[PDB]
Amino acid sequence: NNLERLAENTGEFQEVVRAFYDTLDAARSSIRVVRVERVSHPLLQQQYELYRERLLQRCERRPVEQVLYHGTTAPAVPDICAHGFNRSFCGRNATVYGKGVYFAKRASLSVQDRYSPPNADGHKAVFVARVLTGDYGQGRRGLRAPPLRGPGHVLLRYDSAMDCICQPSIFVIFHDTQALPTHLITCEHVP
Amino acid sequence: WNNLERLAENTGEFQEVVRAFYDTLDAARSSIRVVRVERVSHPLLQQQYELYRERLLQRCERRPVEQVLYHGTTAPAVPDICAHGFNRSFCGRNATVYGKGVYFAKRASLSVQDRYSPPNADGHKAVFVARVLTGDYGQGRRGLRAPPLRGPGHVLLRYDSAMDCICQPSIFVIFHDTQALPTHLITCEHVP
Ligand SMILES: NC(=O)c1cccc(N)c1
Ligand SMILES: NC(=O)c1cccc(N)c1
Ligand code: NA
Ligand code: NA
Repeated sequence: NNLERLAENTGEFQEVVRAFYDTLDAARSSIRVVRVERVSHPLLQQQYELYRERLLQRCERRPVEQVLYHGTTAPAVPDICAHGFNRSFCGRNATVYGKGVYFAKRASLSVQDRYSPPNADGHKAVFVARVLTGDYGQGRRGLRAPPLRGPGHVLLRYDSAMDCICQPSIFVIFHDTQALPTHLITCEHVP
Repeated sequence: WNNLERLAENTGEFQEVVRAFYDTLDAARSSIRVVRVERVSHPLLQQQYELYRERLLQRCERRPVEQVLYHGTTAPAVPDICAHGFNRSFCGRNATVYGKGVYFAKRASLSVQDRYSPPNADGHKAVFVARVLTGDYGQGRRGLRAPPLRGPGHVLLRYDSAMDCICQPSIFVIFHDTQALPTHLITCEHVP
């Protein structure tokens, strides 16, 4: 398999859980981490690293890459581990910032049941991902691609879409090598 | 920054692309005129594609893993395909009958149909030529959002691509955006 459980013991586990809890906000008191698995996908990772170096070479602005969260359903977990994030596996209910795959800066958003619904055991799946957001532009409802840059720009479209230029909290990506799942956090609601 | 480079007619590359096009145009051979052929260049996508190709060649015992195929499209999707490759998101929607992916034709007679490459205001029709990593394929069906399941007797869960029929496949559906590399764009027209 492509998932490897990490020991609570480790620096990796602790930094991943630290960042998760540090952005749970309101939800922090009622969410418990069950386990954290490292995700491995050698091909996708190498494809991502190529996309990353190209963006670093092209983009004058920094950062080009962000750590973001993605809540999903139990059934989608194996597909995302095998094939990365794309529309066909990920939730296709959100259209307000475009018809792509949605990622959150803060876990408080991804831990909501509408995005990471519990399975039979009450377990919820939240991926942590390295995402090449690059140059993002304001998302538009129903758009199938990232928004157009317009005339002050040699490129046709932004690299990603976002909810708002003021404290962006949601990013929409439209290419399947633009986000590399690094970890899967299984968590649960606890009073 | 330019993705597209017009080829001169009196070059080996132009002539080779056009011969392959006419060779599978079938009954349309008589009625389709090539206006322009352009080379598509997308260095990042090509490298990502070459990595996928290498992995598939290592994993697969059968051959060929890669095929030259055709993709008809609408005028407005052309700049997105050159800049971003083939997607449901950057392409124009494709068909749905063998799954919700990107559709490629073995024969240019299929892609040249107006339903897939509708003429623009000037009567010009756009057909990409692509290298496509079809790998192991299985029968596609409606509503599939990945290649079909391989079923019992296979180590892998799914095929690499879907096709119309396992005997003499003529259509392939791919579901990953690094699985197809546009190499050329043929602009053609109906002649009366
Ligand atoms: N699936 C998710 O974690 C998510 C992230 C941001 C926005 C939405 N709608 C969903
Ligand atoms: N867009 C295309 O050229 C094409 C080829 C085969 C089948 C379909 N549906 C489309
Ligand atoms: Na522009
Ligand atoms: Na199987």
